[PDB]
Amino acid sequence: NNSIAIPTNFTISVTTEILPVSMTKTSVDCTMYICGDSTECSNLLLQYGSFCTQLNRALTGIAVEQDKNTQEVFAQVKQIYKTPPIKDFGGFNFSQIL
Amino acid sequence: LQTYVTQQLIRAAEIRASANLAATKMSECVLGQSKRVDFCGKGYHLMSF
Amino acid sequence: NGLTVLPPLLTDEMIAQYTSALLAGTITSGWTFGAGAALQIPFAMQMAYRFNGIGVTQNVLYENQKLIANQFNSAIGKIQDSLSSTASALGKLQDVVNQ
Amino acid sequence: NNSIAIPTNFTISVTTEILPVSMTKTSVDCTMYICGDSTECSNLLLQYGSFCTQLNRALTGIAVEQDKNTQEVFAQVKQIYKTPPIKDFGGFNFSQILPDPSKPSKRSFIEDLLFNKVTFNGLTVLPPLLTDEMIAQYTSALLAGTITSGWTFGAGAALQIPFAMQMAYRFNGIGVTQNVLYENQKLIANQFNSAIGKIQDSLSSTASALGKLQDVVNQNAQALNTLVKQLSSNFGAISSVLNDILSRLDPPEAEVQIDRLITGRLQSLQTYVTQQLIRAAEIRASANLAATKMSECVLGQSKRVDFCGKGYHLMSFPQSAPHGVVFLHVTYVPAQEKNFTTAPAICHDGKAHFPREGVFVSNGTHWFVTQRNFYEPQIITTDNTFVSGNCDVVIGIVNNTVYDPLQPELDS
Amino acid sequence: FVTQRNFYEPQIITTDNTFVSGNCDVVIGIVNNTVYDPLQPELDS
Amino acid sequence: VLYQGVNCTEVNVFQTRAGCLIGAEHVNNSYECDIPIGAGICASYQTSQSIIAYTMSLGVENSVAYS
Ligand SMILES: *[C@@H]1O[C@H](CO)[C@@H](O)[C@H](O)[C@H]1NC(C)=O
Ligand SMILES: *[C@@H]1O[C@H](CO)[C@@H](O)[C@H](O)[C@H]1NC(C)=O
Ligand SMILES: *[C@@H]1O[C@H](CO)[C@@H](O)[C@H](O)[C@H]1NC(C)=O
Ligand SMILES: *[C@@H]1O[C@H](CO)[C@@H](O)[C@H](O)[C@H]1NC(C)=O
Ligand SMILES: *[C@@H]1O[C@H](CO)[C@@H](O)[C@H](O)[C@H]1NC(C)=O
Ligand SMILES: *[C@@H]1O[C@H](CO)[C@@H](O)[C@H](O)[C@H]1NC(C)=O
Ligand SMILES: *[C@@H]1O[C@H](CO)[C@@H](O)[C@H](O)[C@H]1NC(C)=O
Ligand SMILES: *[C@@H]1O[C@H](CO)[C@@H](O)[C@H](O)[C@H]1NC(C)=O
Ligand SMILES: *[C@@H]1O[C@H](CO)[C@@H](O)[C@H](O)[C@H]1NC(C)=O
Ligand SMILES: *[C@@H]1O[C@H](CO)[C@@H](O)[C@H](O)[C@H]1NC(C)=O
Ligand SMILES: *[C@@H]1O[C@H](CO)[C@@H](O)[C@H](O)[C@H]1NC(C)=O
Repeated sequence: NNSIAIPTNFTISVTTEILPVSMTKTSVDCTMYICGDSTECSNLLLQYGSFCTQLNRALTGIAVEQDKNTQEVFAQVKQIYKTPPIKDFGGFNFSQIL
Repeated sequence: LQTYVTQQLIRAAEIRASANLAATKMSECVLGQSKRVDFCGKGYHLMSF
Repeated sequence: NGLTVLPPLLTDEMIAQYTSALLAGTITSGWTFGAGAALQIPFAMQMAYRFNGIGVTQNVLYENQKLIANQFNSAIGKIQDSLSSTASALGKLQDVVNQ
Repeated sequence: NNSIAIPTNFTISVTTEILPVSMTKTSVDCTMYICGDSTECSNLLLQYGSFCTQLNRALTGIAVEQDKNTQEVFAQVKQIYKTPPIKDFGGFNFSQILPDPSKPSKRSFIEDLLFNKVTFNGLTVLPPLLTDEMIAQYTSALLAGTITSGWTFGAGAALQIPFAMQMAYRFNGIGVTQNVLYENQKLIANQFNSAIGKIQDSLSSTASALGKLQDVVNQNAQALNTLVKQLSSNFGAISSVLNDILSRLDPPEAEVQIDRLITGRLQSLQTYVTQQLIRAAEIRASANLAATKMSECVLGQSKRVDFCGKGYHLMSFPQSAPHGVVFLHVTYVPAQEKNFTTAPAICHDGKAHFPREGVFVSNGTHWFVTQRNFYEPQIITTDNTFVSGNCDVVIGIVNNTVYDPLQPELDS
Repeated sequence: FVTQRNFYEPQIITTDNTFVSGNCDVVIGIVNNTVYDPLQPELDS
Repeated sequence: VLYQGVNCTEVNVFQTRAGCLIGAEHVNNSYECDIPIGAGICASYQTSQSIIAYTMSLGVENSVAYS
């Protein structure tokens, strides 16, 4: 009820954290995966109706979103700021990361 | 093909959650200074690159 | 087999331009480029403001600046050596390719 | 290493952020969809078991979740707060976003712009639990609490406070000393009133601004139109129509044709329900984000840089919209900087002085301390600063002479 | 009086509870009132 | 019983915006959402007893004493 510990010193620490942002943009022609070349089979696939369009639409929605994710993460900056030619950063060295 | 596209919709929704988290860390940890404990690695947060 | 991979809209060079811009803003201008134009501020003062943001008084930076610079430079050195030494750190990205 | 740019002026800004909150609640009679109530197909569909029942259970989970989302977003307030007869909020407008009495449903003017710009084969649509009129009372309550009582209605009962003092608070929350508001109140009220005025023109200019809400309306119509069009599909059967097959063929042959229509229609219905479960997860992620911005941006003030409109955040106003919510985020943006010489600390007599708050600057001829986010120079003094050790350890310290305001009184 | 904003605790208004910024002309709704000086007891020592 | 999306012509009896509602009693006075129905209607077993249905009250109304 009368003891406290206080730090008399510090460390600056650097902690790496890693996050994924985009899948590989992938798309499939449902007629070319299901049938492939055969006009006979391509005509038979029409009996199943909208699935050919609906599945290529869903992959297009995913594929378009990967460009959106990448802009939502990195394109937060209005201008391309340039690092100055002379590194008077009070001793802090950023060469490895510039 | 329906199985693949269904699983890619769910995986893409998980990557969207990660991309929104990355955009949040970009907004708070780089462009600012977080006062949210252990959102920016262990210790009190100073900045991030 | 009717499968295709499309290119990203931003190339890896364009991502390197944006991470360069975010980083050069963060080094020269603190948080201010997240509101206004990038207001220049000397980097030792930007760290004094960031120390003041964790309840440590500004003088604790300037009275230890040369020590703090060596701790930061050494810490970046350990990141560069760690990432150079082992691929095992990048699991969160390699898993997304593998899946 | 000795240059700092300090903003001498600023702009209040109003940023409109739009979020989806709920889908059109939908439930499908899978027997009326697949079989058209024609009994010979229902007596086959019974043999598939739980694929009848569990799709209504899954869509009921989605339908209830739309009410849960809309409850968590708007019903954060403990009481229905309503604005006094007087509207003297220090000059700040508050009319185009408060309720309009001429509007039948008591929506605001900007809520009416949003409600204008956004636009049964066994399928059924279910009403929301809260009507557009009830949501418009919650967005009025959150707004009337926010205008009359600051963040206090988010902590307990609403405590009244004059609106100029609530803004003086919210400036004091972004590292601007509150005198900067009072000395500029008419200018700040005009920048804010003008910035609201531009929202009405902005929302009038194009429907493409509401893309996030027009998308959740379009995708549910597009899904159901495709689900209806899939009735017109053969899946290998002689005809797309059930009662046609039952007229053409003896029960043995008819059964094989009908079992294809059952399989095809059911696979189309499972595809639709699976897509709606995934779309509902995306809308829930947006509804939790909106429920967070009500708590942090409306009921509070947020330190989270670029969570609550660009610039430093002051406050926000929610406005309702079809299938969603719109925040008018009010933000301080610094806007007219000048370059100044600066030093990390100054020397007095053998002592390093550091600024208590703010930063040292010089116009080139005199040394001053200024607050960090607005140029306002004060003569450097023993109360504005604190000492910490001798005149050496610091890198780039300058020589000066600090005034000590007690010494002229010690002339007594 | 002046108080902390989240609990009623009245402090006598003084030059260390408060800070100056210019004249009254621009401040809408300012009132008058003494501000006490904590040096006064030893200004009259 | 609620007949979702029906007009009572097609079926105490009460027409709601959600549908022709049967066996409940309409009450004008407003209360908490005890059982949800739709389009602002809710139902409860408030007392001498029957199920009632009423337009829900969103909360106690309060004009904040601002000047
Ligand atoms: C504080 O720790 C650092 C190593 O992190 C060391 O170099 C320095 O001498 C220490 N200072 C004190 C006060 O012990
Ligand atoms: C920064 O690091 C690089 C690589 O080790 C080195 O060449 C350079 O001299 C360093 N600069 C400073 C300021 O220490
Ligand atoms: C600051 O900027 C506003 C416009 O945003 C302008 O009207 C005003 O004259 C400027 N200067 C002052 C007096 O702050
Ligand atoms: C807000 O501005 C509008 C501009 O048309 C005006 O009609 C209205 O009276 C103003 N309200 C207040 C109370 O400032
Ligand atoms: C500050 O310095 C830069 C570079 O010399 C110059 O472009 C700018 O006009 C100066 N003034 C401002 C806006 O701070
Ligand atoms: C800034 O760097 C230059 C390098 O030539 C040096 O001469 C100057 O003294 C430095 N000023 C400060 C404030 O450290
Ligand atoms: C300040 O003055 C002292 C002598 O009193 C001198 O030794 C020192 O170098 C001066 N420093 C600067 C920044 O001019
Ligand atoms: C408040 O408004 C009333 C009526 O306009 C006015 O008489 C009074 O002086 C105002 N007080 C302040 C603090 O502005
Ligand atoms: C304060 O007193 C002065 C006269 O010394 C008078 O002109 C002014 O109107 C008074 N202000 C108030 C708000 O009482
Ligand atoms: C229901 O039918 C009646 C028949 O008189 C009609 O007046 C009414 O408008 C219809 N609509 C509803 C849902 O009440
Ligand atoms: C509700 O109000 C109407 C007004 O015409 C009245 O006829 C009806 O009896 C009232 N019902 C109840 C339960 O008070």
